[PDB]
Amino acid sequence: KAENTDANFYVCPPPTGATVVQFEQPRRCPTRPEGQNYTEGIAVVFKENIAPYKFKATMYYKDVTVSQVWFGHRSSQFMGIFEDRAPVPFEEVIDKINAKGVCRSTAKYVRNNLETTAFHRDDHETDMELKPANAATRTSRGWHTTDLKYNPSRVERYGTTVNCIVEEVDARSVYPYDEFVLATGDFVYMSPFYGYREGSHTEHTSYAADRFKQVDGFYARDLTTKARATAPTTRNLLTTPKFTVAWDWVPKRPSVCTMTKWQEVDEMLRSEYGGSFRFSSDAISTTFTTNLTEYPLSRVDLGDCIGKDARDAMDRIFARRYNATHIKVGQPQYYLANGGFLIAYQPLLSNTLAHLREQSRKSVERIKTTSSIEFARLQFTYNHIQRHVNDMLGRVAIAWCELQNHELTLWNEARKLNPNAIASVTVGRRVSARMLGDVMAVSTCVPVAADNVIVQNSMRISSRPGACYSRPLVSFRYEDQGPLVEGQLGENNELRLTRDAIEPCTVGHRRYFTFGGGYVYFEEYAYSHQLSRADITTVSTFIDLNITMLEDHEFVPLEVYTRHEIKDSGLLDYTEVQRRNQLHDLRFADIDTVIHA
Amino acid sequence: KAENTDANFYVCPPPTGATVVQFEQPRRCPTRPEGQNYTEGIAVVFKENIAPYKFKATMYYKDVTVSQVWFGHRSSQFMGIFEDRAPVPFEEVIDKINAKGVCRSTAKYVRNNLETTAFHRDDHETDMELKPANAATRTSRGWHTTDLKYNPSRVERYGTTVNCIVEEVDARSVYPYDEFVLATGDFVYMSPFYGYREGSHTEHTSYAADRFKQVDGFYARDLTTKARATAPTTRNLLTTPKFTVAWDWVPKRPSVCTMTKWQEVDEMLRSEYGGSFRFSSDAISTTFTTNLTEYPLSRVDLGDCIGKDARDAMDRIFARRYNATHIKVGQPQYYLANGGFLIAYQPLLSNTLAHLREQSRKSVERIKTTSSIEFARLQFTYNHIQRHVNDMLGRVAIAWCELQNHELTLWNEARKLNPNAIASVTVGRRVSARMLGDVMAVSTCVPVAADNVIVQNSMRISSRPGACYSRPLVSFRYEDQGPLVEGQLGENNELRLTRDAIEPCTVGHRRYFTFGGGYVYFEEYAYSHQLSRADITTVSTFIDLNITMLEDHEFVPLEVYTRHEIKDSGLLDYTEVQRRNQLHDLRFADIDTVIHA
Amino acid sequence: KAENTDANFYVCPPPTGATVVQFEQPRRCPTRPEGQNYTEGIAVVFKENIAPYKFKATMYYKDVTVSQVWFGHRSSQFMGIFEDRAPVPFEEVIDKINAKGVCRSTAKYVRNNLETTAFHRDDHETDMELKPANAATRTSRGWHTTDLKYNPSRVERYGTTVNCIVEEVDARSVYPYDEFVLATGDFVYMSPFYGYREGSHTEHTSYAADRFKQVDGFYARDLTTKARATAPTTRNLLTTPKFTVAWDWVPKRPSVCTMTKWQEVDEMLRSEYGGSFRFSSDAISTTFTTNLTEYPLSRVDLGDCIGKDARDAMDRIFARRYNATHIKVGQPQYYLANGGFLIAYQPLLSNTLAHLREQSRKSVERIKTTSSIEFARLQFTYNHIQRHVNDMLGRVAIAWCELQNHELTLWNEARKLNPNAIASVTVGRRVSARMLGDVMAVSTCVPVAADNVIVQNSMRISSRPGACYSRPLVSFRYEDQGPLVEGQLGENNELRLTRDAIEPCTVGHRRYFTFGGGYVYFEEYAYSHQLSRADITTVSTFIDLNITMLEDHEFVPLEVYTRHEIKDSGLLDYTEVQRRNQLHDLRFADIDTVIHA
Ligand SMILES: *[C@@H]1O[C@H](CO)[C@@H](O[C@@H]2O[C@H](CO)[C@@H](O)[C@H](O)[C@H]2NC(C)=O)[C@H](O)[C@H]1NC(C)=O
Ligand SMILES: *[C@@H]1O[C@H](CO)[C@@H](O[C@@H]2O[C@H](CO)[C@@H](O)[C@H](O)[C@H]2NC(C)=O)[C@H](O)[C@H]1NC(C)=O
Ligand SMILES: *[C@@H]1O[C@H](CO)[C@@H](O[C@@H]2O[C@H](CO)[C@@H](O)[C@H](O)[C@H]2NC(C)=O)[C@H](O)[C@H]1NC(C)=O
Ligand SMILES: *[C@@H]1O[C@H](CO)[C@@H](O)[C@H](O)[C@H]1NC(C)=O
Ligand SMILES: *[C@@H]1O[C@H](CO)[C@@H](O)[C@H](O)[C@H]1NC(C)=O
Ligand SMILES: *[C@@H]1O[C@H](CO)[C@@H](O)[C@H](O)[C@H]1NC(C)=O
Ligand SMILES: *[C@@H]1O[C@H](CO)[C@@H](O)[C@H](O)[C@H]1NC(C)=O
Ligand SMILES: *[C@@H]1O[C@H](CO)[C@@H](O)[C@H](O)[C@H]1NC(C)=O
Ligand SMILES: *[C@@H]1O[C@H](CO)[C@@H](O)[C@H](O)[C@H]1NC(C)=O
Repeated sequence: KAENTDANFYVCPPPTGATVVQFEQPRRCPTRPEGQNYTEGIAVVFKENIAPYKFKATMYYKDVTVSQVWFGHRSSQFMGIFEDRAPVPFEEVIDKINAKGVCRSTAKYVRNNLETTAFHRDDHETDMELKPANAATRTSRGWHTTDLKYNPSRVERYGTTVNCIVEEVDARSVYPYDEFVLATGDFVYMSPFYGYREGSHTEHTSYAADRFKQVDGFYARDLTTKARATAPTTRNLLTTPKFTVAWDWVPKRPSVCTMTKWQEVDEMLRSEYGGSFRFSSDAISTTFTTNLTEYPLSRVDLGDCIGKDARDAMDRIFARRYNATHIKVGQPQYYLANGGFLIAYQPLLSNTLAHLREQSRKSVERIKTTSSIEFARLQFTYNHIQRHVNDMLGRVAIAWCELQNHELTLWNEARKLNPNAIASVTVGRRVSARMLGDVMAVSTCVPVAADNVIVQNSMRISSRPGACYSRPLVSFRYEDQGPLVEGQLGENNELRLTRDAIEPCTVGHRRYFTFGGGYVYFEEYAYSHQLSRADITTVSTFIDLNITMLEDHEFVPLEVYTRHEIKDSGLLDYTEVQRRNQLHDLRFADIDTVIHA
Repeated sequence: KAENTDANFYVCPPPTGATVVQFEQPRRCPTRPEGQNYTEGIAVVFKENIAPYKFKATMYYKDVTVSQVWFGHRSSQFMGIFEDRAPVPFEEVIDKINAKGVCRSTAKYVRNNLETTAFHRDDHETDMELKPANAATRTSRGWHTTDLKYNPSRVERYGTTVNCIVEEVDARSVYPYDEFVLATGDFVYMSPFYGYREGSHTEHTSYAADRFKQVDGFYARDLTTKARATAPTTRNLLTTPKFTVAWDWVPKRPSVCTMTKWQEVDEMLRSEYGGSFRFSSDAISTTFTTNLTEYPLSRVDLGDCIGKDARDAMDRIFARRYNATHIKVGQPQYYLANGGFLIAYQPLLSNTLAHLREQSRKSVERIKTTSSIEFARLQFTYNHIQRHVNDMLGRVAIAWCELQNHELTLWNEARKLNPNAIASVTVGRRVSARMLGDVMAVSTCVPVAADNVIVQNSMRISSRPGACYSRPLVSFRYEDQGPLVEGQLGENNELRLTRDAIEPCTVGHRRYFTFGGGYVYFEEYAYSHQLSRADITTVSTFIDLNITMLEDHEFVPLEVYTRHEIKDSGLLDYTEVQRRNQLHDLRFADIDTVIHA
Repeated sequence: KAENTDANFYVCPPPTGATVVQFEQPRRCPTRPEGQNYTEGIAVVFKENIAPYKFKATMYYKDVTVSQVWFGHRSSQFMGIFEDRAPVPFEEVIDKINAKGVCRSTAKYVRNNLETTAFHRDDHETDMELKPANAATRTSRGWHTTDLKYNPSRVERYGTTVNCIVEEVDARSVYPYDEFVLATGDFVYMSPFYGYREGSHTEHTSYAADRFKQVDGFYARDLTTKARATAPTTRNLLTTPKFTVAWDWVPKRPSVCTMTKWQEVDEMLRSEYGGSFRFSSDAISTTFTTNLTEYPLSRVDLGDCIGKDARDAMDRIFARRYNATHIKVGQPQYYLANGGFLIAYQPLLSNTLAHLREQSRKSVERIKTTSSIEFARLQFTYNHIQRHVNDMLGRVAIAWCELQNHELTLWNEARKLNPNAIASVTVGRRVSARMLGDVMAVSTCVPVAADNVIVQNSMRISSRPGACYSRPLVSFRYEDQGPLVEGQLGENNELRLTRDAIEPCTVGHRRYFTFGGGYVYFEEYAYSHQLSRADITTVSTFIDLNITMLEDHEFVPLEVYTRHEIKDSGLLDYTEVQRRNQLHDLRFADIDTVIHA
């Protein structure tokens, strides 16, 4: 009896003609995409120039100090100090300071609608040469005359001081550059590019024309060294109510640029995909997307440095590598990418492939740029990855498809041998199978309880000596009480009624046979025992393939410096001060009490 | 003799019963995961409102200027100018400026604990109408009375000036909004929401109640246009020691919000995975993670705009697309993600699938947000990729497993034909193989030196004319001097002793046979020569599969603007100034010398 | 006739000896890389300390106020208020304020080169105790004496006020820490670490030595609480022209550090690849690249906290997990990664694997750090992904290669059965194939028009009763008028001339046969009809594999806060103010008009 019973039994007769089936034809294997045409080239990326136009100048003024003093016995107290900074008149700058490096001990200027005049020491005007300032770590240059305050003499009236001061400083002007400031925190409400030449008079000024002046062929005389006329300039000279500042007038457009060069890309591969271009600098790990057309520097505001810098850089680069390997291809091309980034691009071709497409590339505004260039480095990554995995996986499907094609060539010859099995496998269920011409006549098989099956001890034929069986005989019943059938066993638990599986008696006749969960054994055509597959050392026909799915992962908010670490980086907080300062009175004083008597 | 000897030889007899082996059964192929259920919906993302509460007001004050002058022959010098900014009294604002647009030529205010009174021109009080300020590019509005300083008349006392000034400015208050400032850099130590209505008196104030006032049904009269009563307001009026500022009192909570709307997401797919939710806006390329529960706006501080804005936006969006395709699903849902981001989410369902889960979603504090939203766009990416590669690779393993299943169906029939080979392959080593029942009796093969093997010139049988051999005869010896065996050759360098491979003599009898590194040839059962595989044009049975592993790549530190490019973007550096300014004295003066006589 | 004609026909004779071919040998399957050796360890990452050295001090000064008043009938006006802040002399700080908490009602100090003396109320010196300031929300502590300004008495001279003020404030010094400032916005041009001990005199000072002092064993007496001598200190005392500030002198190097601890990494796997190291904190999702050598803290400037903090942190961590599982491995190791990031790393080994490599790890400068740590989190990601996909795909190629190896074992036995087909498949074109020894004699097949082919109704043999054909007879012609050949049909549209495919007549003889686009049917060896494959329910032999390529995706510029949202976050804009302020005069005054008479 079927000891090992963790299986099902089947009985498969010759499958009646109907039904008949056919194998699926070879499938059309997919094709590798032609790929993606990339254009090798050099690129330069500009950015919204948030940097203020920087230049240098010179301040000329005098620190006037009028002091009143009250004299008492064995003591003295300041009664009211009046400090002011007054301009050094135009002529006093040209004829006095520049030429000789001197300055009047007197100050004459308009203040509060009147011609006030101050005399140092309250003594007749004496011209006094200038001397370098004192200890000044990390400070631009500066000179002056007076070094001591003047106070009234002993008694029981007033004293005026006049220190002609001149300082070299750093000036900072920002778009639209209609005005600028200094390192002293002093505003100057005139465009640094104001003047007369170049129609500079068009530029902005808040002052009367008589205040401003513009000296031509001006030879500055560097004090201290006393050196002079190193270079002639068109010295602009404005006279503020509090001082007189001057600087070398320079052209606007050439000196400024609303954009700043950010990156020099040696190889910026350019490709089209979806009505846009693709610039991927693998060197920097970045990818930009731009419309198909270019961008005229004409619509740009004061972006003169742009074209200038682009050319210089590119030509510079083309001379390091490409000058031998490749060759230029048309005039510079400019495209604008998302995030407000301007891309200067010059295509390249190696002699190996020795254009018209490059042609036909063609108020005022200004460009804004995103402080974050991550969306691009992201795109870059994704694409380079996606593109890869796709281009790769595709190759698989093809080979696979092709494999299944060749495999069929095998299934064809195979079905000839064991249709009953081959077909059963191709139908995913035990079925009777036989070849009816080129197609296959088939009819399902029938399940049989293993508990109802038992084998005969004899593989021999009492009625036919000399000859024996090739397969031991068996008996079974579908139902729990069903009739008993004299059918012989076939491969893989099939119950072949027709007992025509025979073979002449053989010497040294060992043989194992599939029998339920395990096998059955027979020595010399005589039964032996049943066993489990475990006993028989199993060998595999499969090519192993160990795979592991990519695990998850958490990306936590991570920052190098929180904005608060920045609001603190500022050594001085203008808000902290003014708050505490304008709160000073409230803390240490009462502003509501009135007194009288 | 075996000329081509870059190979090994084997002799395979009928493998003795022991040992016997079995093929590995079909393996259980993995199953596709049910997938990931995504919930379609609309979302809105708020952020820590770092923006200061912005509002407008009006300043009212007078620029008082007392000047002392010393008169000399042919000259005159200011002896001490005293400038001050004094408030314009309450009544003077309501009865004078508002109604008629005028202002007194006199200033009466408390300063340093006393009732000082200033008269413009030192002349009896005259009411003077106000006039718009002068040229003012990029400046809010402003008016005034006086336009010239008043100085003492010729001699050899003092002159007071009074310019009633009023300016429209921009006020800025920040959390907790207990106070605010102006564009003039003037602090006002009172909560902008202070007053009486709405229990505003609860709000913060550093001033006595008599200073502050709150006019009801106030009809402002726009100067210049002289238009008036366009709209009535509850004008708040505070009087600082230096001026009198006023503004329309407004409610707090409605006007402010500690959070600001950042992004309107049309489709924010929501899914659960690992006790958290998944909101992936594929449009923006971002993914947020939130706890399973919601977040009550109750724990929020003054976050009233939140719910308001969320509703407006969502309903707005639902009317563009979803209003036809989908339908709302319950009240708005709010979840908090990592990085301090608040997510407003409203689920959606198309009629095709026409909830309780949405239910059961349920001092004071404030939310902080990370300035970097990259950890999210990272997560988003990773997942969308990982999830893909996994979902894909899985499909492979399955198909593969299935392939190996079907493949077995072939290996079964195949072993019947060339067990000696099929098995040798399944054992990874040359072995003798024969079918013992359903299993396979096997016994390893034996290596034989090729240098010891030589073939016989004759494939014919001198003793048996008419008939010949199907395989030429050979001889060999295992050892270097071992006995010589009369065995015939079998397929693939097997040495079948039993010389029973025969065939009747055939006409036009060409035949090639595997012979060491190459082959051996025989014409008409008579030897010819040996050759190498090279000669025979080889054909492949393999389906090619060209693969390439993803190359490495370097991600270099890349920034659009270094923090230093920012510390410079600021036109004015409060630190640069105050340093140079407070260093001014050290550079151009001595503070250690004392004088007397 | 061939009704279904969407196919081609072929005639295949026994392929003449030439030409002959051979199958491709098994290919050498690739090997799994040994992998990547990772070193488990703990790490700590420092960063460019952009934070200013923070410490506390105390200001001591007096608010002197000299006021002149003009008296008139029924009125009075300030004629000129002179406000000044003067220092509280050294002795007055030690003997008066510290001990008793009092201060002189008089101020004696040098101003404008003279010994001015101020008396509160202009009355003989009286010592006045100090009292806490008034209402002060979010302000450090502060005390004072006077609380009211002093003004001249009724008439028709001057009044001086003296408010001894002392404030606790927050001091801020930045590299090189040669000077510092206060919360009052007051600069102090002396290195906070100046003094005498520790050779502090080396530090920077802009003042004469007599101004600065350094009290030893100083016991501060906390006012209000009047508590004293809680702790003795080396009180530094500098006396600026405007005040006298003091603070506890402390060592420099220990108190400061040009680097700040950023992240404590529990597990920072370290590995080598391409002459550099690999530190991947999977916890944070980050990867750093450093040279093979270390970095001496010797080249570091004032980076003392570094080693200190590194040790504390690490040892701390090693006591939470590793103390039991792993064991320390040598002294701390420091490497510098790109982006200016310093990595403190301590390797680890579990007892399971229980070093020399760790050894041999070995003016002044300072480190700069990138504000963006994304290039790293990028690298991290890419690698972890790339490495995965590679390590995975590889496994495929191998298994695949191996599969094709085993597959051959099948192709060998298969070709024996249907060479004509097997070979045709291996040649990618219909060819005649037969086994010539071990190789295969082959010769291409010939295409034949289907329109020229017709089958015979009889599968029977009139001349040979009892026996019949196994394959119906056919006729055809290559050319459009070519000769008619008596060849029988073979499998797959082959035209086997030799009509030797026979079989005895059979009962119930159904049979289908491939016939052009469809099939042909015969009942009892008598023709029936033709049909299309559609009729016959097709069954597949292929293992399906549904794949999908990863779709594209757009990464749009996305920012949490634009830099402009930051330029606004600042409650006060020093530029806005000074612009409007220094523009005040232009708006409400004329600076070009002169008057006289
Ligand atoms: C780059 O890819 C394009 C896109 O396919 C290729 O253009 C194809 O070229 C082949 C012939 O070489 C043909 O299919 C057509 O001429 C093109 N088809 C398409 C779809 O465009 C191109 O050949 C590739 N490489 C280069 C250098 O041109
Ligand atoms: C979404 O995925 C879940 C997770 O499997 C699915 O829920 C399963 O549904 C199937 C029957 O359709 C069964 O396995 C169980 O009902 C669920 N199993 C698990 C593991 O949850 C769900 O069907 C999927 N789709 C939808 C729209 O529900
Ligand atoms: C980590 O990977 C390296 C690199 O291969 C391994 O070193 C190899 O070890 C095997 C023997 O185990 C041999 O190929 C050589 O000794 C090494 N080859 C190379 C290329 O280096 C190492 O074994 C791996 N793991 C450990 C823990 O050592
Ligand atoms: C590019 O052109 C398209 C129209 O083709 C326009 O919609 C889009 O705004 C342009 N992009 C930029 C960056 O200006
Ligand atoms: C082209 O390349 C070479 C590389 O050595 C470079 O030195 C040179 O400047 C370039 N061309 C010439 C001849 O200048
Ligand atoms: C979410 O809830 C968990 C507990 O379930 C808590 O540990 C965690 O802090 C919460 N996250 C946020 C963002 O508050
Ligand atoms: C629904 O969608 C349509 C789209 O045309 C939109 O115009 C409409 O406002 C929505 N519903 C209605 C009827 O308002
Ligand atoms: C690391 O060392 C290499 C030379 O081996 C040098 O070129 C490079 O500048 C160094 N990197 C850093 C971060 O200093
Ligand atoms: C080692 O690990 C344990 C974990 O419980 C920790 O508590 C302990 O501090 C460590 N070692 C010891 C004994 O302190």
